Amino acid sequence: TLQESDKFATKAIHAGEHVDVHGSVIEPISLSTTFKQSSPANPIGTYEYSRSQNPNRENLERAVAALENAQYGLAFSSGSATTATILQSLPQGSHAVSIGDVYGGTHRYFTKVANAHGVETSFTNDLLNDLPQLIKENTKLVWIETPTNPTLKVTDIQKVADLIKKHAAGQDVILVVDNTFLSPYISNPLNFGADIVVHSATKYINGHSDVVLGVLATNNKPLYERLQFLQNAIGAIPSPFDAWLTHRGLKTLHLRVRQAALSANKIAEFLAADKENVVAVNYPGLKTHPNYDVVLKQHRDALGGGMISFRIKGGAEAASKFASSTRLFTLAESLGGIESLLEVPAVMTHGGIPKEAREASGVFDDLVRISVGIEDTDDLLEDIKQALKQATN
Amino acid sequence: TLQESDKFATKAIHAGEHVDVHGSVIEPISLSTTFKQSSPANPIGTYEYSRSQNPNRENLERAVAALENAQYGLAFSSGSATTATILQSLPQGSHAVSIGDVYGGTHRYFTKVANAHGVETSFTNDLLNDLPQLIKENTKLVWIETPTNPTLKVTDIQKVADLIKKHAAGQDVILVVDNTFLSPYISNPLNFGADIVVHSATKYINGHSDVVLGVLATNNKPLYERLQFLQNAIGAIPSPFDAWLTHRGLKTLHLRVRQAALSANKIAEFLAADKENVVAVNYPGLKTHPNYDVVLKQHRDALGGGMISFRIKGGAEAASKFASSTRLFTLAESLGGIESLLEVPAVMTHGGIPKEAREASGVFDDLVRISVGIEDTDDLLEDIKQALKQATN
Amino acid sequence: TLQESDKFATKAIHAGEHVDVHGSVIEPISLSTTFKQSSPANPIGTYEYSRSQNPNRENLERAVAALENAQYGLAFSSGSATTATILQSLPQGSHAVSIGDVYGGTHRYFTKVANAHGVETSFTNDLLNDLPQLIKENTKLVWIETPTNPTLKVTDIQKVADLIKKHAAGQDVILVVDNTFLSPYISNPLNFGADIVVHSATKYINGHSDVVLGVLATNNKPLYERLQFLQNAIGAIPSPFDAWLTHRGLKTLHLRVRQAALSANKIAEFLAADKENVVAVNYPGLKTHPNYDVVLKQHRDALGGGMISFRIKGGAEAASKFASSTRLFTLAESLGGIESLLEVPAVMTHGGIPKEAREASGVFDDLVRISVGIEDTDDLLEDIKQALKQATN
Amino acid sequence: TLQESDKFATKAIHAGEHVDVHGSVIEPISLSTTFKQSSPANPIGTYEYSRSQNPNRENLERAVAALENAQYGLAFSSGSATTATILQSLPQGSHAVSIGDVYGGTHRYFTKVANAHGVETSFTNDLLNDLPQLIKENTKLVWIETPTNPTLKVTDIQKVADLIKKHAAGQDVILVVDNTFLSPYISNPLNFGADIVVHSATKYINGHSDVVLGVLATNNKPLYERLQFLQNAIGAIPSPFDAWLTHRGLKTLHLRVRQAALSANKIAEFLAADKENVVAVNYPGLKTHPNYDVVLKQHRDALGGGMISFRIKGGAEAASKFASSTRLFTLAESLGGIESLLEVPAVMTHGGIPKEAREASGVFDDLVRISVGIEDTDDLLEDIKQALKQATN
Ligand SMILES: *Cc1c(COP(=O)(O)O)cnc(C)c1O
Ligand SMILES: *Cc1c(COP(=O)(O)O)cnc(C)c1O
Ligand SMILES: *Cc1c(COP(=O)(O)O)cnc(C)c1O
Ligand SMILES: *Cc1c(COP(=O)(O)O)cnc(C)c1O
Repeated sequence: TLQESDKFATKAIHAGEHVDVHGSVIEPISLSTTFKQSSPANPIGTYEYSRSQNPNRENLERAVAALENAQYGLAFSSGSATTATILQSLPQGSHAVSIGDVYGGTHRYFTKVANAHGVETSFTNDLLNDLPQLIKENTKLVWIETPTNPTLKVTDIQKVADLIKKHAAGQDVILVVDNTFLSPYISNPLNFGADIVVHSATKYINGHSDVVLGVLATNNKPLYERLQFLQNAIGAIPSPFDAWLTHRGLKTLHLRVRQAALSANKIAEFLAADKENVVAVNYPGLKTHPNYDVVLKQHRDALGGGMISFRIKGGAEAASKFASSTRLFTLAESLGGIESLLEVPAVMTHGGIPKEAREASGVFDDLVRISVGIEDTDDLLEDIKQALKQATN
Repeated sequence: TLQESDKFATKAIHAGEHVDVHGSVIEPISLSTTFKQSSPANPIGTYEYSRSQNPNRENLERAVAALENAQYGLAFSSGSATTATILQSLPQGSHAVSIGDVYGGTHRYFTKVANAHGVETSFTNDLLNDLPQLIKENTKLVWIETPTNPTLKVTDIQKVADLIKKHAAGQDVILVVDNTFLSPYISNPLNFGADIVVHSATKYINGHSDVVLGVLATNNKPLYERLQFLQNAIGAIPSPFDAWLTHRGLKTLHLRVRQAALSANKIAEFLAADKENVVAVNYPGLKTHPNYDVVLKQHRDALGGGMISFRIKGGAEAASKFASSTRLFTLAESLGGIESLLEVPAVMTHGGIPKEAREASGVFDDLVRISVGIEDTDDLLEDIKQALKQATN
Repeated sequence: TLQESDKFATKAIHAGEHVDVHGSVIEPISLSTTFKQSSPANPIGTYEYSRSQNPNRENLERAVAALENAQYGLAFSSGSATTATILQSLPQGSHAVSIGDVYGGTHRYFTKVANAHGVETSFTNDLLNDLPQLIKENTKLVWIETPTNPTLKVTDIQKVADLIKKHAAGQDVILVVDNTFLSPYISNPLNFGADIVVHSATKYINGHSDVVLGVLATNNKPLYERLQFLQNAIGAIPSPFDAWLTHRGLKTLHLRVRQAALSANKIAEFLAADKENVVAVNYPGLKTHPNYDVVLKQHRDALGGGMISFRIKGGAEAASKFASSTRLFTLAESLGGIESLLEVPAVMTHGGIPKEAREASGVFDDLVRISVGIEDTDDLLEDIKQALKQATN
Repeated sequence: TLQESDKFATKAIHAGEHVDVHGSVIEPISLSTTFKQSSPANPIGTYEYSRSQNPNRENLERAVAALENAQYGLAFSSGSATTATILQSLPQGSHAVSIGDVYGGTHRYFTKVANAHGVETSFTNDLLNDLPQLIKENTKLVWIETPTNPTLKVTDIQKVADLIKKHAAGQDVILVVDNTFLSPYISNPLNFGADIVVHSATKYINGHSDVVLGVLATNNKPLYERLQFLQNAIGAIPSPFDAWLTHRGLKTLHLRVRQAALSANKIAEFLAADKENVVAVNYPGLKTHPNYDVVLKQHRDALGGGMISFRIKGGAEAASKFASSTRLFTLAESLGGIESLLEVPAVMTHGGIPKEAREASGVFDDLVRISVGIEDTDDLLEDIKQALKQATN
């Protein structure tokens, strides 16, 4: 096979194909540390040392770039190490801006590599209105997590990309978009003036919950050589095994996301018709979504994704309740898995954060977050129903 | 089993034991991303998210700590990520000192995390004499690679710890020892006034070269909690698979290192009587070793390790010769491999470092560096011989 | 989760659930050979010896049985060893009947286990008409490969089941149906008076062609107990890894096959309207299929499967041509791969069998066989076209 | 590397080397089902189909054969599958002979492929005295389990090979010897007139208790080609992963087996000087062993192995007691593991066999059988002591 501007599905199946003399339709698992060489100076095949590069990683990387309509890609130990290679690629003592509704990741990473006080950070909700007033103070990074977790607030990647060129032209301010929740299938941030697309491969891409891997894609060659250097040097790289496993699960990503999203929409609509036991509902798929205009311009076919957020006509109990009365959806952490899961950001995730903010940024104390899996739609829909009542009673 | 201050070998086999309701003698490979929870608040068992912690990694770490006579252990994606995690725990804008004869590692990591010019670095040969004059200039770390590659100079970990307490008491200067080549079986730096022990697990712990992973061990609960935070936050973590494989590999570590040492020594004694074709020989196990006194106070039973370094009765050729004529020792990089290898630091390794230094630090141009594996001693002894002449001829 | 007569998709996700005290959502890979015991008599948990039974294999077996709407399942090293265990459970020196359009598998296995001349074998095309005439001569087995490779002739599993109770009631003649190409999703032979369903898990269940493993399922307890005995005594079992990897791969079986089918169906009808370059088309999904009456009664939603067989308006070349000119369809062997493949049964497969037969059973010398993967539909449809011409010219 | 009649440890580390253009010092895991082809006729590399052959198996096979001082090797799903292929390779309606003290393996297998009543089987204890009288009755196979499990009775492979040439010249009676318990290291049955060496690689070869794989070796090219035939046709093949994991355990076979043996010997002497609490003790390494003369001619350095067997100065309780009072040894089935194990053949193993026999073959009801691992020797010795008293009190 040899792609030539085929469709997404065709690309998932063959992008990042491999090189085998034997003729293996399937890629082998190369865990080899080192490789023999023709002359001391240079190898008996493009590979010299695993960490520097190995076939499984390299190939998973070529695949994620393509799927992400990007020229380049790099896999790391996790999503956290990926965000972190980015932050440490920043000139010493810099500043970065990011949406509020973010994983504690930024909090963490942003700060750590900001050893003692290194990389400044000014969290900001509503990106398009405070970015100009904030765009400087040493800024060099703009971090957007398109659909926020759990509120699900979509952001206009283009309006941001522009607003930057405007309020900070000449100072190399790169824009990074976290595209984990939608996944390469639903959207491609680079196609909207984004310098780097970052994913937590643990979720959708691998999609089977058995690999903690992260990846980034960029069309900017220099920004990609720097970032790869840090990779080769700080060594927060992925295991040939995890890459290969992830590479394998991404081949059904288009299939798994399509299904996962239809179902989500069919579940949101249901919860958005029950004026009774359902207070608010969050799902970028609903035409009533606050930024549905962006959905239609960044989301393929306007798929809402697999995440749905909603608050019931009750309180913390009903929610903590729903989280258990459930039979098919499994209470836990994480998401984007092959199996349905549901979590209450407030308690589970957003812990060390006073209810003070868990009302402001959106994280309502009585909010139930859910990750739609690929189980039968009706078996799941009917299940959400069967659980509302329980909570109510 | 339940260890109770048993012997190294017993600990290698039962430290880091696992829990399994099915009563498995062998620890299963857990790749799950998440774990179910009884109540939104907390899990149906001690684990919540694989990156935060998972059975395979955690057991590996208890095992490594055990063998290192240490209370705590942490595993990461690689040696380089382990050194990294340590330098980024240092307060912003800090300095460190380290023996000259080091892997490019320090240079790299030390600088990278010293974003632009962050973590200072003053390399120094002969630690015990220039350390007091250097102990400041912003120093917070002293890095020691006990057996220097490839000169094989041994450093007294105690004298350095003491010297530190003297010329810089009151400044939390932590001492880290890279104990990779010797491995936990041959030495335990914590027992000599070292605050952290580092291992690139690929060489001898895993011992089969089929895994890139690194770990550290400490007795200091605070330093361990900080380091663990960065572990969870930057996410430069190992794959439950590479961790489980490495743990599997660790179980024959006492056997594998013991052998590799008896043979290295019996080989060193051979090259140490051939006054003809042998210029010099470097093996910490020879009673004629410069710091043999330190070998005696820090090396179990005085084993020298499996790394011999020697200079033949000729030059660049005779070495580049040997490096090939050999039948049993395989020309490449790396080491600590189960299989016998051989490398010429100068070329293969220390590249972009002008001959100027490659005669300074000790990295002689006509020096042959070998890594004794586990084949038959005599088969190996005899091969080294049949190899001298080739070179000669 | 705990299924309760849910839909296929839900079963595929939750059938064969595992048990683990750490509450992992994903089943761990258990490779362990043995299990600890409380007392000499019996284990500290349901398992005693891996080959006798281990969690990964057991859970897959339940999973497969469920998706196959059956009470029992058994996994072996391969399709072939699955067929053997069966043939070798037949009373010494017996006879069996099977549709001609069969893999060489029957040939081999049936023969081998028929040591020297043990298990008789009377291949017979057109089952329903000569089965009464051959039902005896020592028969004890009738082997149906529902969609014949490659002709794609569908057989009525009921009509045969009945015929048998007729021309041989009172002689335990077991009906075995190979349900590999269609897979549990498209059909369930048990629901049609079949004693055993077989699958070569390599193609569609594991799906990603990275595992050789076979399984069967039956509702018959005795037959299952004998078979399971041979399994434990000959030991032709798969490895816990191969089992887990297959299990992982089945979780998207419904998404994968449903797709491959709609695509296969859309590429048939195209090929089935080009009266010009297309002679005949073979796709159980066309309402013009010889046994489309049987397709409607046995195939779910009337899916045709992902196997299309057709003959262009030319000869050998044009076919061998097509098998190359194609860009998206990868020329090779096997099939039911995640990726589109095409083969010419005659050459590639049906070798050591004279053109004599290769015009009889239907294996036409100018017949193009293709397996539909999960690449984009139009990319593939458009590609078949792009291929027809090349061959033409 | 290129072996040239080097020593066992050298062959262990290099026999079975692989082919990689890249130059991997470490053999990669090839799971690929298939391989591409130069021309429809023959591939683009000596491999065409995984089953017919794949690198990981083949390389394993080469290594085992080499360690077994043999020309040929063949791996299978299990020891059982390996015994199975051998029995089904026999001419329809044959007879075999094997030592009484055997694993239910002959029993099951010998009988199964002996469909209904196919391959005869006359179990005999004391081989050299009843072999002439039984040698016929249709016999074609003579199965010898050198050290019997668990009495630990040694048999003279030469006396029996000879005895066969005398009482049955001309009838191709092949002699197979189960070399599992001693392993390639301690003995090489072919060098003693044996036509086939069988091993359960689950035990000492892989030796980490995470793989069920069996392998045989023979110098007889015709017997090897028939047997490989059945292999390819029945499909009871090992997986690429299990072969790879095993090959990786075999690299320390000589170090592990060397240690397990010294320990078991030092433990047997202890139990053979405790006139008080130890009735009898079975260990082929004690000069007082009934067949010590054979030991000294078949066993390397006269190593007794890792399996001891003994009866305590009490009865059934004292034993069941011992089997639990132990801290370091682990009560379970199996053996040859890296970690110590202990079992009571009577109950655990030999269940469905009336006490009647369990006093005949020697499987005394008050007999404790132990599998010495590689933990420290004194820790284990001191642990056996500490447990005799427990059983006593
Ligand atoms: C889960 C998640 C992460 C964490 O990824 P790791 O690979 O687990 O570090 C980061 N970002 C988002 C948006 C996530 O949902
Ligand atoms: C090989 C080596 C390392 C490198 O470890 P990685 O896991 O590959 O980063 C570190 N230290 C020493 C002393 C080594 O020899
Ligand atoms: C490929 C195939 C087989 C072979 O299966 P193995 O797992 O290689 O033994 C058997 N049956 C069908 C119908 C196949 O398509
Ligand atoms: C354990 C054992 C077997 C069984 O091997 P499998 O690989 O489980 O079939 C056969 N023979 C002996 C002598 C054993 O010790």
